[PDB]
Amino acid sequence: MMAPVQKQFREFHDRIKLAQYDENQTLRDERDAVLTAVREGLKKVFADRGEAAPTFTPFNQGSYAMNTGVKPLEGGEYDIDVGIILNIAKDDHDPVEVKKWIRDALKDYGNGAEIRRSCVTVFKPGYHVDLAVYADPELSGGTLCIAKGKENSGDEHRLWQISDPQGFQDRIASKLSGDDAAQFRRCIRYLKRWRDFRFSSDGNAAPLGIGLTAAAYWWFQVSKRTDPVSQNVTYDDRDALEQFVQTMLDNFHDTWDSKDQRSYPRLTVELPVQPYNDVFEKMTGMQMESFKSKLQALLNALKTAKSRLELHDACKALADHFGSEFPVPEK
Ligand SMILES: Nc1ncnc2c1ncn2[C@@H]1O[C@H](COP(=O)(O)OP(=O)(O)OP(=O)(O)O)[C@@H](O)[C@H]1O
Ligand SMILES: Nc1ncnc2c1ncn2[C@@H]1O[C@H](COP(=O)(O)OP(=O)(O)OP(=O)(O)O)[C@@H](O)[C@H]1O
Ligand SMILES: [Mg+2]
Ligand SMILES: [Mg+2]
Repeated sequence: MMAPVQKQFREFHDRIKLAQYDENQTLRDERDAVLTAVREGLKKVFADRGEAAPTFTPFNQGSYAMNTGVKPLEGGEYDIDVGIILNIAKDDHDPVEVKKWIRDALKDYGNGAEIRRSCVTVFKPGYHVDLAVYADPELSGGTLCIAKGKENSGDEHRLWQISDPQGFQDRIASKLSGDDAAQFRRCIRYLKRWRDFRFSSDGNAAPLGIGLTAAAYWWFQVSKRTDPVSQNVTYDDRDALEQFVQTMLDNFHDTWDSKDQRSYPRLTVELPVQPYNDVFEKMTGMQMESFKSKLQALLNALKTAKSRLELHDACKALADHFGSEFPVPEK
């Protein structure tokens, strides 16, 4: 019979997983260090304006909130995502200015902050902290809005955009339960490691993380077998990946670009909560074309790894796409 690869996938998962905030004191302390720095820095920033400093409530975001986090490859960075809800009315402030408050509060913290379009990012050895900045729903008419725009942006691109990070997190947590949900999370992690191994450490692959998470929300399906007599359950991560990758490939659509006078294959993945935006929208057509090609190569490898006699060969085919922490037994 063909060599199975489930034990190797579970070993691979053990190597790449990074514990979520609730189980990771190091991440909680690094998060809280950035949060304490912003409180102190705001004291100083606003004593300088004759105004009382604003208060904020933080909340966990991203993969370390959703338990979909992976360890970076050597040289890569961890990504601590957090939301802060300032006690301010959105109609009374420009979003970029509010993010300036936060950046200035984190001037002399670590490697200094940086105002990015959707967050303030502070850099420290081996990780960065992505602070998404929101206005208070109570003071802003009932809705939760994130500060969009950077110092580069014109008036068209400075806005307070409706956002539902807790509804998104709830949907990821609630789609499945128990060991079904564990396999869902494993497969998200496997594809994040594939991202880090086969796409560059620049931001062209920056939307892959959230994109693959939202893709899995729409399209992942469990693969397990239940013995009709013993009721014993075994999971098949290789097959779950094969079905999911094939479904992603099925949803690419050839999309004409009038500027370039050609089509590019594009995968649109809507966020399942507000603002329902295509989380892959920033990827260029040429990057989409490369993404599709690499997903197809991954799919071909997943199929090859089903049909090898030797476990070494099945695992080698997988490690060509998942990298050198995918275990490959000797022949
Ligand atoms: N393009 C986007 N559209 C909507 N929400 C987004 C988008 N990008 C990020 N987010 C929100 O911000 C959170 C943090 O974004 P990030 O890019 O760090 O993804 P992640 O889920 O943490 O995955 P990774 O492990 O790759 O960091 C996301 O989980 C999501 O809630
Ligand atoms: N709705 C969102 N909520 C929270 N974080 C987000 C959201 N959208 C994007 N991000 C995150 O913020 C970081 C950068 O934001 P963005 O995607 O705007 O890139 P940028 O380089 O700041 O802007 P751009 O690339 O458009 O010039 C990424 O990690 C991304 O995942
Ligand atoms: Mg993240
Ligand atoms: Mg991030």
